[PDB]
Amino acid sequence: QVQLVQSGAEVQKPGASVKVSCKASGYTFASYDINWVRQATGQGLEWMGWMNPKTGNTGYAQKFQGRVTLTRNTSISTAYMELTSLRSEDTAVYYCATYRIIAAVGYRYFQYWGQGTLVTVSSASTKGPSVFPLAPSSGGTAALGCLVKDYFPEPVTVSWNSGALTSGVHTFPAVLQSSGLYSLSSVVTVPSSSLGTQTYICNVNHKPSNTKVDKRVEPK
Amino acid sequence: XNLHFCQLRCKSLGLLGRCAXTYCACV
Amino acid sequence: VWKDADTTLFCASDAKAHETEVHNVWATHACVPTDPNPQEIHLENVTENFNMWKNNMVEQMQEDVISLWDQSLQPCVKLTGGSVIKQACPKISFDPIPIHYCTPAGYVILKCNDKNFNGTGPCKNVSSVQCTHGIKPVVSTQLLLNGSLAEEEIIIRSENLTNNAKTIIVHLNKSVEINCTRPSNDIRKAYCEINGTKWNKVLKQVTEKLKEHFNNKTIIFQPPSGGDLEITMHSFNCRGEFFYCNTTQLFNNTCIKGCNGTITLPCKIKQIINMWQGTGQAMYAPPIDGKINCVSNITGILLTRDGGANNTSNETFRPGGGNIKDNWRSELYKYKVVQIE
Amino acid sequence: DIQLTQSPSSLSASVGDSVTITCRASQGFGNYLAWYQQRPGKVPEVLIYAATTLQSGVPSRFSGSGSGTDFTLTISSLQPEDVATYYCQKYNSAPFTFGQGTRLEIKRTVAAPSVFIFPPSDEQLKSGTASVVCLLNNFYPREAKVQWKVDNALQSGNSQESVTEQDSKDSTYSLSSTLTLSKADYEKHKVYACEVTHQGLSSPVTKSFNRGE
Ligand SMILES: *[C@@H]1O[C@H](CO)[C@@H](O)[C@H](O)[C@H]1NC(C)=O
Ligand SMILES: *[C@@H]1O[C@H](CO)[C@@H](O)[C@H](O)[C@H]1NC(C)=O
Ligand SMILES: *[C@@H]1O[C@H](CO)[C@@H](O)[C@H](O)[C@H]1NC(C)=O
Ligand SMILES: *[C@@H]1O[C@H](CO)[C@@H](O)[C@H](O)[C@H]1NC(C)=O
Ligand SMILES: *[C@@H]1O[C@H](CO)[C@@H](O)[C@H](O)[C@H]1NC(C)=O
Ligand SMILES: *[C@@H]1O[C@H](CO)[C@@H](O)[C@H](O)[C@H]1NC(C)=O
Ligand SMILES: *[C@@H]1O[C@H](CO)[C@@H](O)[C@H](O)[C@H]1NC(C)=O
Ligand SMILES: *[C@@H]1O[C@H](CO)[C@@H](O)[C@H](O)[C@H]1NC(C)=O
Ligand SMILES: *[C@@H]1O[C@H](CO)[C@@H](O)[C@H](O)[C@H]1NC(C)=O
Ligand SMILES: *[C@@H]1O[C@H](CO)[C@@H](O)[C@H](O)[C@H]1NC(C)=O
Ligand SMILES: *[C@@H]1O[C@H](CO)[C@@H](O)[C@H](O)[C@H]1NC(C)=O
Ligand SMILES: *[C@@H]1O[C@H](CO)[C@@H](O)[C@H](O)[C@H]1NC(C)=O
Repeated sequence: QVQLVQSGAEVQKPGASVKVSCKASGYTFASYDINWVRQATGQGLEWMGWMNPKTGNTGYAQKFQGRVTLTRNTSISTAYMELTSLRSEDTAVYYCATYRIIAAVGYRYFQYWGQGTLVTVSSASTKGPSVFPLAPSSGGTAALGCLVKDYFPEPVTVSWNSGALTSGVHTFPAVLQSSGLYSLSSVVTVPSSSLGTQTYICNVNHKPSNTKVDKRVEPK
Repeated sequence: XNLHFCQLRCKSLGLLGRCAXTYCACV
Repeated sequence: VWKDADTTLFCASDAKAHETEVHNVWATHACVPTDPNPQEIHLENVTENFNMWKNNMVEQMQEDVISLWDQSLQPCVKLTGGSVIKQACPKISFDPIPIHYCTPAGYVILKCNDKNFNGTGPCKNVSSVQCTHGIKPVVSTQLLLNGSLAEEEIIIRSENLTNNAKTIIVHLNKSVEINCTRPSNDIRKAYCEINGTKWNKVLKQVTEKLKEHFNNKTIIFQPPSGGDLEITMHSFNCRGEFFYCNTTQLFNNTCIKGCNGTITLPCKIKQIINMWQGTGQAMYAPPIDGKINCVSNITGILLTRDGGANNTSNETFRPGGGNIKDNWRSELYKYKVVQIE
Repeated sequence: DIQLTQSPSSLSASVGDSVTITCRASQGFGNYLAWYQQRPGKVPEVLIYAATTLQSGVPSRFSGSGSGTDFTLTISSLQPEDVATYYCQKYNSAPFTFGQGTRLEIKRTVAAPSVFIFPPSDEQLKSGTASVVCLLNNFYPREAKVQWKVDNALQSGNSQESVTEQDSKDSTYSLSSTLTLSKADYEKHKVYACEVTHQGLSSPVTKSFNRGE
């Protein structure tokens, strides 16, 4: 039923501003406020601010007021979020959230959250995620992977055979290589029986470069 | 409120005593 | 769906923790901050039963304002139940800040938006909030200051009009200024000033409305009968120094075709008073050379009907007060606490 | 005013155990407190609201209790699924303050790692860079050392590893050590071995290969 959809992951430089979006649905966007929360690098949740669509009046936490500006377009059922004068410290995930759908008061707990939008504040630039293959040789059962190397910034969605192969898949957490490039590898274990039977191709997407890849890993 | 105290002190003026909260009133 | 309940509320206020103001001080604890987005929810087309005189919120606010005063107003010595206590009485700053009353999860406050409503019976325009509004705990007698206002016409609240031992609240649709001054260069001598022309307009319409409730009966105002100076005088507060005002010049039956303007009534500070917090008397110190001054908004009158109108054709009305719950009843009338899921 | 203090900030129990997270407020706020579970790389999911009231669609082994300024979320019969982070929040009004969080890990039976090793395909050698990979699979605990031997010569600073979040079913991990070299250094040598040391292993276990075979 109710659904919230944020913008795509982004990158900016030390002080540059960023405008995240949040397109809601499943409810009359009029009656319910929109709240913004963020999660930093290895920290907890931090509520940022509240915005009312019917009035447009906004309030923020003391740590953020002066830098955050929440606007709205009632017609497209889309709340906006805008941050100015960023730092290496502001590298974080930003969610929009909204209360449970009810007429009565006292239900302003966040039931519905967005998918989150990663916002990398860095003096780097968007690079291509060079995908290579990792073929079997076999460990007891099979073992094959995609090595997505030498790119920026996060994230990178990885499906196997277009989201058919899930069980045994282990997408690792991307590591920032020395070069300054997030290097990541996803792998999967499957019965050795199906190594020639069934094809195994991985499907990599890197939104910040709109560039998607499909590679067949050949058991060499 | 001291009601009986209030009733007597109002009777001084030939009026009845009522407590108005923690106070004395006369009618 | 929902049900009348008597839960324990909490208070919210836009207090400042740094200021040593008694109200800010007391409200810095006991209260939480304040909702910057108070959610009002118009109940479709429902109709509910209110009763401002059986409202538990009045007792909870009564307790709160009690505990505000006799913990933050320092009495030199208090005499009550057969005991006498000693304390230090340091002079303080004093200005009542709005207090919001709030229901805990599992409860909501129903609110009546009936423009003309006298706190008893059916409502129709029923609303729902999780917190009341800015209600200054202004403690006064004969006159309610800095309070709400009737949106449209003057309203007349009374638990029972035929019972003359019940207080009459009259709720004005017109604010009135009252400038009370304790100048510098007698020590205890204050005076109060009120635009007589403006004031007499309000009273004329108040007597007209009161006449509406009493089959075209001649309306008479008389000074209070007898009792403690706290009810015979409009006894309010100013910068911690309790004033006492003679309102006889105020309710002037004559000044209703010519008359005049600037009404000036005596008024005076007291050091010994009768506590409204309980049956007892209280010792306090005088001021210090300041031009003690408060302006206040008149928003209602506390009145009492006589009982010799079973004869005649004129109904008499006397200034009232003393029941301080009634002050809180004059702002908590449109609210009532209700229990949902 | 209004400060929430969530403790502990970390917790470790075994499947079927009973754990207890605590939230403590400055002053009362009418029990407008909600409990959220954020599973590893997921969205928050309100378990509990109105201090004690259960949100439908979540198990009844999750309970909230307490009132005023003392609240507690108890997970009665803990399960592997619950490996996540839990936060308390106030929602009487703004600011809807969050707690500091509570990471919850699960103790389980020592599970040995499956070791697999991947040589870099010719694609990356054309790019002009070798990248070898070493993989540990479905192991516990997290403590795992991986040594690289180029012609049985110990390496250092080349490799970087990374582990998955604790599995939601088997409560296991999977580490990926990765040796980044140049095509030049790849052609000058034959033997590439990764040597794992887990406590699920009797002794250090190597998987290796020779280039060109
Ligand atoms: C909403 O966005 C659309 C763009 O699709 C624009 O044409 C419209 O004027 C916007 N409305 C407001 C109030 O910003
Ligand atoms: C009820 O509440 C307010 C009056 O204060 C007004 O804005 C609203 O239109 C009213 N609605 C009805 C149905 O009377
Ligand atoms: C109070 O208002 C109700 C309507 O809600 C009315 O029936 C009743 O007569 C009023 N009481 C007085 C004392 O005017
Ligand atoms: C106030 O009420 C009186 C009588 O109830 C009425 O005559 C007057 O016009 C009302 N409105 C004002 C003074 O704004
Ligand atoms: C006369 O006196 C009673 C006192 O109980 C008063 O309530 C009432 O209005 C009067 N009734 C009549 C019929 O005169
Ligand atoms: C109103 O007051 C009169 C006079 O005391 C009393 O006899 C009568 O029963 C009261 N009415 C109600 C409804 O309480
Ligand atoms: C109260 O008095 C102030 C004077 O400072 C005035 O601005 C305001 O309009 C008045 N409010 C009411 C409710 O009478
Ligand atoms: C009140 O009267 C005094 C003089 O007696 C003077 O401060 C001023 O005229 C009035 N103050 C206000 C705020 O109206
Ligand atoms: C008293 O009120 C009248 C009526 O509004 C006004 O014209 C006059 O200026 C006031 N008098 C003074 C001295 O302020
Ligand atoms: C009010 O003043 C008048 C003098 O004009 C006097 O008759 C009356 O006793 C005074 N009232 C009080 C209660 O002091
Ligand atoms: C009441 O009005 C009369 C005018 O007849 C005048 O003495 C003065 O304005 C007022 N007197 C008292 C005692 O209030
Ligand atoms: C009423 O409000 C004024 C400000 O408009 C304030 O100075 C005064 O102290 C208040 N009245 C009382 C009795 O505190």
